[PDB]
Amino acid sequence: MERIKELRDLMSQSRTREILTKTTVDHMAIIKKYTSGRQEKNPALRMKWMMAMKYPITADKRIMEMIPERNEQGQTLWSKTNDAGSDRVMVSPLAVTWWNRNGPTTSTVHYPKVYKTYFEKVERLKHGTFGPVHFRNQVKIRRRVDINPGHADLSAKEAQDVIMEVVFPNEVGARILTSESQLTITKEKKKELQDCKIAPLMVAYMLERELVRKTRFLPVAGGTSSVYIEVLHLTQGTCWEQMYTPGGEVRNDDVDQSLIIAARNIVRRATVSADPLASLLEMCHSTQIGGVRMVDILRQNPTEEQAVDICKAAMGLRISSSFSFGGFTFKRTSGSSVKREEEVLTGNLQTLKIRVHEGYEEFTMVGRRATAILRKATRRLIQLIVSGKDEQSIAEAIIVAMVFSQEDCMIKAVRGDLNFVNRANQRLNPMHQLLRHFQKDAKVLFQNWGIEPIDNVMGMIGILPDMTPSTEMSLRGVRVSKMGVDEYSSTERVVVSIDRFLRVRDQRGNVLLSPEEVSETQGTEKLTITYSSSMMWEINGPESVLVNTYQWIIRNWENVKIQWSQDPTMLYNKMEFEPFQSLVPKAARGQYSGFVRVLFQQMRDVLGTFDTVQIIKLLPFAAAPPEQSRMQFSSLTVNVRGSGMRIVVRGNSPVFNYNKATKRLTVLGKDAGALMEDPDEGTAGVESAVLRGFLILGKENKRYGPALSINELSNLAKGEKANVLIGQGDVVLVMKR
Amino acid sequence: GDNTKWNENQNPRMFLAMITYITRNQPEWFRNVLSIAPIMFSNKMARLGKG
Amino acid sequence: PKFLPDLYDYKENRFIEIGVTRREVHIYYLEKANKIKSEKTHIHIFSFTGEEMATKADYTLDEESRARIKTRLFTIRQEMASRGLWDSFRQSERGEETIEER
RNA sequence: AUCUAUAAUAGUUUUU
RNA sequence: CCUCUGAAUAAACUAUU
RNA sequence: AGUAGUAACAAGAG
Ligand SMILES: *O[C@H]1[C@@H](O)[C@H](n2cnc3c(N)ncnc32)O[C@@H]1COP(=O)(O)OP(=O)(O)OP(=O)(O)OC[C@H]1O[C@@H](n2c[n+](C)c3c(=O)[nH]c(N)nc32)[C@H](O)[C@@H]1O
Ligand SMILES: [Mg+2]
Ligand SMILES: [Mg+2]
Repeated sequence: MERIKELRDLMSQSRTREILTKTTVDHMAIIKKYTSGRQEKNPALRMKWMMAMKYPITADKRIMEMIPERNEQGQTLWSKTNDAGSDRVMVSPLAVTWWNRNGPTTSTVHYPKVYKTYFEKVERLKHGTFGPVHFRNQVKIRRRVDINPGHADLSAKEAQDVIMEVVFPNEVGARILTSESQLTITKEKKKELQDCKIAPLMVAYMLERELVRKTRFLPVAGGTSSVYIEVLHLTQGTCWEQMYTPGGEVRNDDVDQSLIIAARNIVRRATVSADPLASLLEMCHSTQIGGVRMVDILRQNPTEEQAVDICKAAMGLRISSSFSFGGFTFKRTSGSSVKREEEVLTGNLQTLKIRVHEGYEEFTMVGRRATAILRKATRRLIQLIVSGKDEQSIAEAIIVAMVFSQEDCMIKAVRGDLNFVNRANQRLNPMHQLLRHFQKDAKVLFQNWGIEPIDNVMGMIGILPDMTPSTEMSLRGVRVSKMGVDEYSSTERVVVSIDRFLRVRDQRGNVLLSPEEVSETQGTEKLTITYSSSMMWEINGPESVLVNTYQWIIRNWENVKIQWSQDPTMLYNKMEFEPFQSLVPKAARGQYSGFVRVLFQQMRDVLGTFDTVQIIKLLPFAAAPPEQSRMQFSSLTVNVRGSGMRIVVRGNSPVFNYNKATKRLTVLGKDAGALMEDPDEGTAGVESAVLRGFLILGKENKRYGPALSINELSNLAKGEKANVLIGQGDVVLVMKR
Repeated sequence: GDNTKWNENQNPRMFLAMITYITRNQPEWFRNVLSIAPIMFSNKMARLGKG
Repeated sequence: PKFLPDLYDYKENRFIEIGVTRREVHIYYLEKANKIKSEKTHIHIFSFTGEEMATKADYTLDEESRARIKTRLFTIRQEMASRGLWDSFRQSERGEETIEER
C-alpha cells in the first residue's frame, strides 16, 4: 500500500512522471549510474587532504536527532551544511568515536551466522598445529588453486541460480534446476533458511560467500587445498617451509587425491631401487598427508587406484583390482596390456600423443546409475553390454565406453574448437578432454560410430545413434540388457601376495598389479605431504628432485670428488641418485649410464683434463646398470611434467647451466650453489669428457677439411684428427684415441 | 625488442582488410557491424585541446 | 511450463496455449505439441476457415464466445482477401518464428 | 580431472 | 566589502567484495 | 623572487 501510494505521488509530479514514462527498465541501469561526476583521481592524497578538514564525513540527517552537537568539552561533532547533490549533512570523526562509546547498544548475536566464513577462518587458525621450520631449496610452481572452496559439486552459474531460487523465487526468470545436486542443495538451504529474518540481499551475499567457487593462478608449493591456500603466506617461503596443519575438518576427496599422488611418487621412486619392497615400506612409514600418518589412511581409506593398491599389498591389506575412469569403476577380469605412446591426428586437425593399451582385455564397469560389461582389444571395442536405469544413464555409459576404447572413429569425431592445452599452455589429459567434449554432445560420435544388424538373442534390446530402442540394427558392438548388475562382488577386497619387485599376485597365482601399470602423470597434492628422512626431497616433484640432486652433489663435492677419483663403483651406487634415475626414461637409462661411465674412464686415463662441471653434470646419469654400446649422445633426456627436457653434454642447457663469471650453477632457474675452484682443474682448453672415444683438442682447424656431424665419426681410425660440428653451432678439432 | 611509434604507423585501412579477411563466409550483417569501426576510424578528427 | 504460455485459467487452474493457424489445424497442433513437449498445458488452436481444435476436444469457453472468435477471424480474413493481401500472409506462416538479423 | 560467470572500487603494465 | 570552490583518458590484468 | 620545465603556478569566479 505504501509502494502504490508513493508511485502515485511521484506520477502526480511532472519531472518524476516524465522520468518514469520515458525510461525503460533497460535504461534504469543507465540512469542509476548517472551522476555529475566523481572527480577523484588520487584517493590517498584526497583522504590526507580531507582528514585535515573540520567535517569530512557524511551522515544522514537522523544524526542531528541522535548525537549532541557538542561533546563534554564543547568540540563540535556535526554541522547543518548539506552535502552537494544530496540531503546528507557533514560530520566529524569525533561523532563516530562518540557513538562508539555512548551510542545505544543492540544485540549482535546473528553476526557470526551472517559472516560464518570469516569466523570459520578464525576457528581454523585457532585450532591449528605448528610444526618445525625447515630451510631448504623451495621450488614454487605457478598453478591454478582455489581460494573460495564454495560447494563441491557446483559451479558459478549453478550457485547463482540456486541463490536466486532460494532468495528470489519469483525473479528466477525461465531457469529450472535440472541437476540433482542443485535441487538437493536448494531443498537443504530452503529447509535451513526456513523462517529466516535477515534481509534478502544479505542472505544472497551470504549464500554467495558459502557456495560460489573462486579460483586463481598463484605460485604455490605444498598443498593446493583452500585451507592450505589461505595460509600460503605463512607456510611457504622463498627458502623455508613451516609445518602447519589447519584445525578444522578435512574433506575426504582431498585425502584421496593426496594419497594417490603420494602412492604414485613412492612407487615410482621404489621401482628404481635394488630392493623395491623394503624401500616402499620405509617410504610409506616415513610419510604424512596433512599431518596424518600415511599408514592410518591406507588402513581406513577405500581408494581404488593402482599405486594405492600396491602400497596396501605391501602392508598386507586386502585390495581391489579396480580403477576409476569417467566416473565408472573399471575392473579387469581377464587379459593384459602394455602402455605405448602413439601419436594421433584429431578430427579438428590437432596432433597429440595418447597412451594406448595393447592386448585383449575384459572389464566390468560399475556406476552410480549404470552398469556394463566391456570387452576390447588394441584400439578396438569388441563388445559392450549396458544395463543402465534410463536413456541418459545408458547414453553416458556408452560414451564412456567409446572413449575408453581409443577407437579411431572416436578420435575423428572431434569437432569444434577443442583444445588440449591449458589457458597457461600446460598440457591436459587427452582422455579427459575427449570425455568432456563428448559428454556435452555426442551426436557426431554416434553418427560416425557405425551401425550393424543384431541377432536378437536373449531379448536384450538394441540402441540406435539417435538413442532409441531398435530391434533390427544397433550401434556396432553395443547391446542393451536389463539383468546385468553383478555389483555386490565389486566391493570384494581379496587377499593378495606381493613379490619383492612389487608384483601383486592373487591367491591362485595370477598377476593382478605391477609397477608398470601405475600412471606416469606427475600431479600435485590437495593436502601438504611431509616426508621425514635424510633426503626430504626423495618423493618430491621433478624440478625439486633435479635441483636438490645437483645441490647435494655440490655440497658434498669434496668427498664425492675423492670417491670418484678413487673408488667410482661405490659412488654410482649412492641412494641419492635414485630419485634422479626415476626421472630418466627407462629404456634409455642403461644406455646413458654406459655412455657416461665411459667418459669418466677416459677422464681418468688422460691427465690434465679435469672439468668439475662435466663430472657434476653427468654423475647422476651413471647410477643405472650400464649397457655397453658405441652410440654417441649429444644430450640426455629427463621427463619433467610430461615433457622431455634435454641436458647437453657440452655447454650450457635450459636445465643445467653453469656461469663462470659468478661460478654459480642454475638448475631450471634455481640456484644450486657455487662450485669451488680446484688447483687440479685443467686450464688448457682441452675436453676429454664429451665424446665416447674421441678427445677434443681445440677450436676449428681448416687443415682437415670441412666439419662432419657427430653420428658420422665412426669412419675414423686411431690417431686421425678431424673437425666436428659438436655443440651449439660450434666446430672443434678433435682426435681419436 | 621494441617497436618505434607503433600506433602512429598502424593504419585503420589495414585493420579493415584484416577484418574483411577474418569474416569471410559469414553473414553480411556481421561483416558490416564489424567493418564499421575501421571505417569510422579512418575518417577520425582530433580535438586540439585547451589552447 | 518450459515456454511462455498465452493464458492462465484460475477456475481450471492450468496454463493455456493459444495458436492461430492459417494452414490445417492438425499439423499446427502436432508442431506445438512437439515443441512444448508437455501434457499439462491445455492447447487451443483456431483458424481463419472456422476450423478449431483443442486438447481432449475440451473447449474452456462457451459456444457464444467461440462463435465470436470465429466470426472475427472470418471478418479479418475477408478484409485481407478484399485487398489481395491474403496469399502471402498465408504463405509466410512457415518463416514466421525465425530471426533474420539485418 | 577441468575451471575466462557477472558488476563496483583501487593499483600495475603498454617514450620520435 | 561580501558569497561559493579547491578538480574523474583507453585496453588488459591483479586484489577485495 | 621562488617552484618548476617544452607550460604552468605565483588564487579563480560570481
Ligand atoms: O586427480 C587425478 C587422479 O588422482 C584422480 N583419481 C584417480 N583415481 C581416483 C579415484 N579412484 N578416486 C578419486 N580420484 C581419483 O583423477 C585424476 C586422474 O589424473 P591423471 O593422472 O591425469 O589420470 P590417469 O593418469 O590415471 O589416466 P586416466 O585417463 O584417468 O585413466 C585412469 C585409469 O584407467 C587406465 N586405462 C585407461 N585406458 C584407456 C586403459 C586401457 O585401455 N586398459 C587398461 N588396462 N587401463 C586403461 C589408465 O591407465 C588408468 O589406469
Ligand atoms: Mg619491449
Ligand atoms: Mg506464445
